[PDB]
Amino acid sequence: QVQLVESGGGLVQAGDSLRLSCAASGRTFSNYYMAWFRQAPGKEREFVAAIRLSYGSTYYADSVRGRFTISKDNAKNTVNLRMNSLKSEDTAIYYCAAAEDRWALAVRTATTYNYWGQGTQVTVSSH
Amino acid sequence: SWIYPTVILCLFGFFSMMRPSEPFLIPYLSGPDKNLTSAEITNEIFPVWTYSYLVLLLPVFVLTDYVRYKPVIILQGISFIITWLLLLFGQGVKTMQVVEFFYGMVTAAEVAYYAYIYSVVSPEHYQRVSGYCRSVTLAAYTAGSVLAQLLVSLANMSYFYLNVISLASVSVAFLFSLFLPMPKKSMFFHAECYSSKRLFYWSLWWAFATAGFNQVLNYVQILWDYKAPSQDSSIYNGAVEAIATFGGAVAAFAVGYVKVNWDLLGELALVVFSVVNAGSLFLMHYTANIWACYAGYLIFKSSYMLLITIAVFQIAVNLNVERYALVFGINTFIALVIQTIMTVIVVDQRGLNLPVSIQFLVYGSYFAVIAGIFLMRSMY
Ligand SMILES: O=c1[nH]c2ccccc2n1CCCN1CCC(n2c(=O)[nH]c3cc(Cl)ccc32)CC1
Ligand SMILES: *[C@@H]1O[C@H](CO)[C@@H](O)[C@H](O)[C@H]1NC(C)=O
Repeated sequence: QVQLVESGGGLVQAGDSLRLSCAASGRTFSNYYMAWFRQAPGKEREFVAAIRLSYGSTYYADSVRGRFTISKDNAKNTVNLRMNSLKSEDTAIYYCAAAEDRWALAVRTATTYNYWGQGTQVTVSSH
Repeated sequence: SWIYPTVILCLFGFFSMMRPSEPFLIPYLSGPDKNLTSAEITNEIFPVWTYSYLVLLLPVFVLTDYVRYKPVIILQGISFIITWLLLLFGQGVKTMQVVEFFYGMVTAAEVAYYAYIYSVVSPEHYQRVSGYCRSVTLAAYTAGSVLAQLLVSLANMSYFYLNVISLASVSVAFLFSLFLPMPKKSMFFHAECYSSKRLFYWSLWWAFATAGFNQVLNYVQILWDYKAPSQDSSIYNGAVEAIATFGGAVAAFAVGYVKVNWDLLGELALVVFSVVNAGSLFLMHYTANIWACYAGYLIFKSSYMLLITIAVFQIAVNLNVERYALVFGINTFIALVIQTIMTVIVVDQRGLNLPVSIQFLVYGSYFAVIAGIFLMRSMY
């Protein structure tokens, strides 16, 4: 078991910015993926972004490319997701998940990840 | 006689291949124009070109001969237009895979360009007009590469306008593709030679070298963008590409001029040039300096051109004009099978998924192994 902990989500005003953080724990993470998935009410779990902590490779979903940016704070293990210009469609619950970096890993498939965090809502409200 | 179906075809070959935007492909994609990451480009988008080309090779080869060449050339023009329209306006990874597929269709259709002249020119103007059709495309390639860098560095044009210019070029290339005469005949249907063993050896070397060179050329620009990112440093891709092409052209001519009994020196020269290509790839990988990376590329391309010209001379020296098409089709098909296998194993997200920084170590080892495999049986 590897314990993951998201932190830093909540209400945000439509069009404005927010930063989520997934304080992974419980093991070494020099050979780990770390990707964020979301689940809006009535929809299926969606891929948001991913980072390969070994080579630093980063992948993004086309719905967030350019708007979101994911980076690793190595000295602290706390992976971060920086959402810029959140839009009304971004209301969701965001999960951070990890998988041991291995052969033939499908980065964008929600069934690939062994560990999941409890999630934290990002209610992108619009007045 | 042989003029009009040669001026029209050479103008098509020129304008289609003059695409100033190709050198700056990676800097265009990964910049603020598309926001695509290096990992996505190298491990999800680019591999699709090999797969689509492999799938579309043989069906296009048969269709060209059944349909008598011109319509396939028209299809290639249409594919150029569609590929560049998507590359300009298409966004996201999901569209770049379609762009790669359409470019794979574009490359597969190149058969119906080079072979068209044979069907409509006499056999007393075949030998030379082949040279005109090759040289026009090569000159267009070098001119486009030089123009790209000239504009980027002395005019300050963003990479989007290079693509606009490339689209404007391929549109005019398509126009000249409607005017060719429809061949009244064809090679096989409107009209196993490998039994020779030496031809098989030369074909194996040709196919392996072509696969390795096509992979390296597909994934070179990403190495330059990682060693000297375009976002904060000067990038010289156009000039380096032009000089590499010119060096390849001079190497090809030099091999054609110098007279040497290749039945004895061909294997030695092929081994030496494979070792040179492996060493140059290792130099292009390890060194952090960008200029050494450009020099390694230049040496790689020149040595590969020498190798491939020797290999092509050895294969084609005994084959009839009729067997050329089929023999080279099979040779490029084997090359594409090898390239697809290695791409799936190494680059694809469904395989090892290596980044560009370590891919060239594998490619250098691959070329060194190609060199070393042929040298065995040394005692006893
Ligand atoms: O580098 C240059 N300069 C050129 C000037 C004129 C014409 C062609 C030129 N090239 C191409 C050689 C390097 N060349 C190698 C492969 C090329 N390539 C892929 O592998 N997949 C592609 C998909 C698209 Cl939509 C466009 C280009 C693609 C890119 C660069
Ligand atoms: C790319 O990302 C930059 C980040 O500032 C953004 O300004 C730009 O609009 C994006 N462009 C596209 C086409 O996604």
